[PDB]
Amino acid sequence: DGDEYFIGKYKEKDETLFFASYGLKRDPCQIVLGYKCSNNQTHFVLNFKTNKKSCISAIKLTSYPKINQNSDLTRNLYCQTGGIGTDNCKLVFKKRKRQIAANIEIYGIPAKKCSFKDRYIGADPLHVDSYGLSYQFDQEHGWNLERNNIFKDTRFSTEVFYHKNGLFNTQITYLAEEDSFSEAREITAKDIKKKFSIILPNEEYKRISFLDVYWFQETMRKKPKYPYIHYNGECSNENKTCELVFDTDELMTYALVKVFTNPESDGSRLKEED
Amino acid sequence: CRAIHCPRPHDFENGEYWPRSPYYNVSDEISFHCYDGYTLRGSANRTCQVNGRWSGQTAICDNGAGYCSNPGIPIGTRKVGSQYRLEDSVTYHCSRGLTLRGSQRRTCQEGGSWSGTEPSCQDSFMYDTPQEVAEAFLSSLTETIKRKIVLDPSGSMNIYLVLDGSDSIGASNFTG
Ligand SMILES: *[C@@H]1O[C@H](CO)[C@@H](O[C@@H]2O[C@H](CO)[C@@H](O[C@@H]3O[C@H](CO)[C@@H](O)[C@H](O)[C@@H]3O)[C@H](O)[C@H]2NC(C)=O)[C@H](O)[C@H]1NC(C)=O
Ligand SMILES: *[C@@H]1O[C@H](CO)[C@@H](O[C@@H]2O[C@H](CO)[C@@H](O[C@@H]3O[C@H](CO)[C@@H](O)[C@H](O)[C@@H]3O)[C@H](O)[C@H]2NC(C)=O)[C@H](O)[C@H]1NC(C)=O
Ligand SMILES: *[C@@H]1O[C@H](CO[C@@H]2O[C@H](CO)[C@@H](O[C@@H]3O[C@H](CO)[C@@H](O)[C@H](O)[C@@H]3O)[C@H](O)[C@H]2NC(C)=O)[C@@H](O)[C@H](O)[C@H]1NC(C)=O
Ligand SMILES: *[C@@H]1O[C@H](CO)[C@@H](O)[C@H](O)[C@H]1NC(C)=O
Ligand SMILES: *[C@@H]1O[C@H](CO)[C@@H](O)[C@H](O)[C@H]1NC(C)=O
Repeated sequence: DGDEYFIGKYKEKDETLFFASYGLKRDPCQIVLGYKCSNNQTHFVLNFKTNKKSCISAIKLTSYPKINQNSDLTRNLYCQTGGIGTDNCKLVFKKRKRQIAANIEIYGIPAKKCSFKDRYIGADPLHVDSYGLSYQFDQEHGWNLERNNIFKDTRFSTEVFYHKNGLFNTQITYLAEEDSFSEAREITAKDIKKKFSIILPNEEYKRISFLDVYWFQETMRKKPKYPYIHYNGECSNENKTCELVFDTDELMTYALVKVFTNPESDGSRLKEED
Repeated sequence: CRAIHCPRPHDFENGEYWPRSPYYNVSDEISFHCYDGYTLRGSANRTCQVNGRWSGQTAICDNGAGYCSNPGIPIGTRKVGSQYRLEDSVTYHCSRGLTLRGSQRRTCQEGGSWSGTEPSCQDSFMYDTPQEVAEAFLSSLTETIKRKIVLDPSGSMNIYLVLDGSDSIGASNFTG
């Protein structure tokens, strides 16, 4: 069947930037249509770049033969430079002594309507997140829970970091069952800098209760350096517009945010832990 | 005992070598030049020392339009088979006075490589210096990082050290 590694979400109504089969034991590759390689025992790098007015939407690599190893233990594919939403990325994939062949297809969508709000949301986001996994709750306090079937890492206390299908995910802080989803916001590449902030309504029925962040970021190594995302100030009832700043060690490529509102919320959410 | 000369290129396809002589002396240098649209891989400026081999990697001119690449045409060895697709095999063999060490025939693998080692033309006087022998033994046995000998998880390895009691040296209980 093959080992399929995914970056981004596949769309059935789009076109592919290119598609090529690569012999991973070749030294070096064949420069197909003008793209360079770097092949080693432990690494395979494709310095792909396109000459079309479009932005990368997804990447899928199929490795042969199929080897029974879970793909959620570590990360295999990542665009070292650029990534999803750009026109080119330096795609790095780490090989094994058994994998000897690869089949790389890359998809791009027109740069005009270069948005991903139509594929990462789904039909009902109330019970299912972007990962496609259902929400699980606990009866101790009627709130959410934690998932332990994917790749996660922590740096400080009460820090959540998830990585799946090239998606980096975080939740601040926790979500209640009775809350009703309002809407979402997206950030394009042209609106992304080293540091940037957001402004959200926090009045009447738009009282902020829970937020989640999904993004695509670059890596300078197999182990990434997570951005330092921290809330500034207090999202209290007095200040009508709540704000949040982002500090990044590595430049981001895409950003998606979902808004959860509950008028009965007190503006603070933290377990009885120390 | 004859003067040390150096193997003449039996062929250098898709390019030229400068200069061309019936025999090459010690420390003589050749510049390997490719034709147009062929990319060079290996040492262009090659001088062959007293060991009898040219310094550096074998110079190859490749166009990069096949499943696998040109395996090269080593000096003194001549290649039969210009097809570099999959399941295609090429044949290597040496000229008069030269013995082939490597693969008599290399078949392109489904991974994108060739099955076997790169052939070379050798003589009776030629010996491999201990330093490169140790380097190649380490490269084949270990994996560079330092170096390590990895194995399958929950697995071990076995070594079979085999010696010859021939009537050549066999002195003082394998001294050394
Ligand atoms: C096997 O080959 C791969 C490439 O296919 C090697 O990965 C590359 O290794 C080099 C050197 O370690 C990295 O260069 C780095 O560049 C940054 C840029 O500022 C520099 O600051 C660092 O000091 C370093 O020179 C390069 O990024 C890296 N590429 C990838 C995609 O990871 C790998 O090292 C090779 N392994 C060996 C030879 O054992
Ligand atoms: C490469 O090396 C050869 C041999 O070292 C050079 O040949 C030169 O000229 C003759 C022709 O073989 C060599 O042989 C000796 O020459 C003397 C005259 O001095 C003659 O009585 C005999 O024929 C004798 O065998 C000679 O050794 C050598 N010259 C020198 C100074 O050693 C040749 O020129 C070199 N270069 C090339 C491009 O071949
Ligand atoms: C809603 O706003 C809250 C207050 O804004 C922050 O704090 C002060 C006012 O309390 C803002 O003005 C400052 O006032 C100081 C006097 O107390 C001056 O000395 C100072 O120069 C400045 O003018 C200040 O700009 C503003 N930001 C910061 C970083 O202090 C804030 O506390 C809430 O968190 C915010 N609600 C949110 C962000 O959801
Ligand atoms: C090869 O050597 C010649 C002279 O020995 C020199 O002119 C040329 O630049 C060299 N080629 C290289 C270093 O690629
Ligand atoms: C070699 O070994 C044999 C027995 O192992 C011994 O009898 C003999 O003396 C040895 N030869 C030497 C020490 O030169």
